[PDB]
Amino acid sequence: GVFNYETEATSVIPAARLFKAFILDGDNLFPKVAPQAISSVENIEGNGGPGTIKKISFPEGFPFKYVKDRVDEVDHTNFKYSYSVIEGGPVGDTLEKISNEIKIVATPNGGSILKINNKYHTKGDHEVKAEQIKASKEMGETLLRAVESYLLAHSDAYN
Ligand SMILES: O=S(=O)(O)c1cccc2cccc(Nc3ccccc3)c12
Repeated sequence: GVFNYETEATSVIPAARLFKAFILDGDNLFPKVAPQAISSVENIEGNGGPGTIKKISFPEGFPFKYVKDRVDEVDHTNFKYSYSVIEGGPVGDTLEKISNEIKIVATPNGGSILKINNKYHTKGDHEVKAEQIKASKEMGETLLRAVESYLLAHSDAYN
């Protein structure tokens, strides 16, 4: 079955620039700006569109070794990105996949709002609990803030 979670986050970075950096260049930026959270990102297959698979490795001491993420859809106009966690970490005999969707929306103050949906697809109704969701949210926030800080400090990056 499916467990659905929605949340929102904010940024002081305009939507298009944040999308370009945080979504379209995460394979390069995440290990650079958040080495304590992400040890490396490997492209396994594909040229960036639907079906592209990446292997995201975590540092020593983290709960999980790695996850493999698959790009589902990328909307460069509406700043929407969909991807699924398809192997590693929590995925296995109790969890088939995590299907994620992010949309970045401009605000009039020059910032943005990130609208985030995560759908956990379980095998044999193994309850997804608050603790896993909390962890995932903390990681996403850590990554967002690290990228934000980088974009604040490097004005010529991603215009
Ligand atoms: O989707 S993520 O890419 O991790 C993500 C990316 C960027 C910011 C996020 C902020 C809060 C929660 C997230 N994840 C989350 C995790 C579980 C349930 C609901 C949201 C964020």
